[PDB]
Amino acid sequence: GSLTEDGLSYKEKFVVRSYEVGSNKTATVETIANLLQEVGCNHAQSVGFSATTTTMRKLHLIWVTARMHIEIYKYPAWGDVVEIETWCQSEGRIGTRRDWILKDSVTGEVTGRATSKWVMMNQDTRRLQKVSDDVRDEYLVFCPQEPRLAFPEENNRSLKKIPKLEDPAQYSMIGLKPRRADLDMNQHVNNVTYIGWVLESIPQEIVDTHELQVITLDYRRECQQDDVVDSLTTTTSDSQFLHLLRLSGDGQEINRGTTLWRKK
Amino acid sequence: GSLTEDGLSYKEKFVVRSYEVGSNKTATVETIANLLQEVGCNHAQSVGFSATTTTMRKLHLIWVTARMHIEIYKYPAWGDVVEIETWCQSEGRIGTRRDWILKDSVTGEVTGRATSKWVMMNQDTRRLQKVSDDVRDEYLVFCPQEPRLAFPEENNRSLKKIPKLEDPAQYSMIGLKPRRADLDMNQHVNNVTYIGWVLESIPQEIVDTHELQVITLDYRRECQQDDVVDSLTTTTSNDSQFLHLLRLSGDGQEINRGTTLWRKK
Ligand SMILES: Cc1c([C@@H](C)NS(C)(=O)=O)cnn1C
Ligand SMILES: Cc1c([C@@H](C)NS(C)(=O)=O)cnn1C
Repeated sequence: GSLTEDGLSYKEKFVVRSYEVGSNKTATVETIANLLQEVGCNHAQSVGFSATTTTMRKLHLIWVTARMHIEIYKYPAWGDVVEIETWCQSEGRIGTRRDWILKDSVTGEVTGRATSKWVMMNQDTRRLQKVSDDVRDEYLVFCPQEPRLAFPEENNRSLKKIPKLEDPAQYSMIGLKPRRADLDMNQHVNNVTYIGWVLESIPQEIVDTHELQVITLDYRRECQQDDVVDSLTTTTSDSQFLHLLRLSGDGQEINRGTTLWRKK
Repeated sequence: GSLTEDGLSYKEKFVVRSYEVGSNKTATVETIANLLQEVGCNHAQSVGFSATTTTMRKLHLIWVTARMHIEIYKYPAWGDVVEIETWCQSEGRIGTRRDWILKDSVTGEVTGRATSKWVMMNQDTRRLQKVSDDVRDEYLVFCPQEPRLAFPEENNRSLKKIPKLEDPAQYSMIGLKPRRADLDMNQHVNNVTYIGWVLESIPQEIVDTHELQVITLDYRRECQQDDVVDSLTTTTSNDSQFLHLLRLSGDGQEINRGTTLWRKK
């Protein structure tokens, strides 16, 4: 991969692997989400990050995902080459945004798009905060200054408010636990695992007859390595579902989300 | 990736990804196992498969792993390029063997090696069978004829018989269940998930202070999508060795047995 000519975005090509695909021989949404993370990490490395900035390391601050929104038009098949372009933008004092565009390397057409909202947090107390001027200055140099949105449309699915699922849920998958492969290099549960857990409560018949077109996920709290999660789903409708991940015991919310599925 | 000059082996280079590494910023054994399977799949595709032969498709037969043996000297770091060479060999009527050699692309040194034993099975009845001459002639043209072993040593760990762990186990991890990401393109549990489940019963302090050097796994039965597994471990030993057992949480039916060897960091 490499930064583009202006140095304000990053591109990388990936060849879809045999273990990365599902029953239709196309990449799962989790493989797509892993690739978005990888191109994001490669972009941060290319522009000098060790994405904590110098000031963030001094004030013990980290970026945490608040929301992830993905829309897939075509899932790349096993052996296909997908090109992903990524960029970040400052959202004033609120936080930052990272966007992605997925393209078929052979045809050049857009096969998917994603957007994510990140907020600042003290890594020890876990308390959220706004973005200060000193931190905004050291990352503005890597962002386009004029707006560049993967989801430009005025009133699109990426900015919709998600309600809290009420008991009883129509479907559920209980007792979900992360294993070591679900952890990142800092021993935290990878954000992609939560996408997997959300999908676990969708019945197999829907998965077998539909393709996931849109997924919006809100992140409220982290699941620790010794935590146990319940995944809850209710049909709200194409089929649309409302989702909720909560701790098995006290019922503490960890995530909420929505999915939109198209008939094959 | 590509077949080598003689067309009897296959090589592929991989750049280690951010999500593929553990706490030390080096590839986990599961990432290594996934890469071994990807290079194996790319080798089968390059020589005309889609590794079911023409006669195998006619007799409804498939290759199934009986044993996997991996030895790692150095785990590649995040961003490093690892080159993996793979080849297959006929083992007469018993089955076939697939071997791998892992190398650091920059230094050229061997950083790991793996070997695996595969047996023929009827896809529907699940009954094992020997390799017929007709099937053997369809894949011998893709194998070196003279022996080529990743583990040549006359008394090596890859061919050791593994005993069955006796209750009570020293350590355990109960109620393990596969999710959709643990399934392959045919909706079967991926073989690499079993490596993960075996490792789950190793205490975190051993993982934090040791590096996994050798893993040998015997595959006895498949875990179905609605099955629940218990992972059991007992220390058998600067080096720590463990005996492992995966069994169904209910009836206690054996699915895998294995051994691991760990070295102090
Ligand atoms: C605290 C937290 C969040 C924030 C952004 N969600 S919240 C509480 O603001 O709704 C995301 N992950 N974690 C661990
Ligand atoms: C049935 C099976 C085996 C065989 C080789 N083990 S066995 C029958 O010899 O105990 C390996 N994986 N699976 C699913």
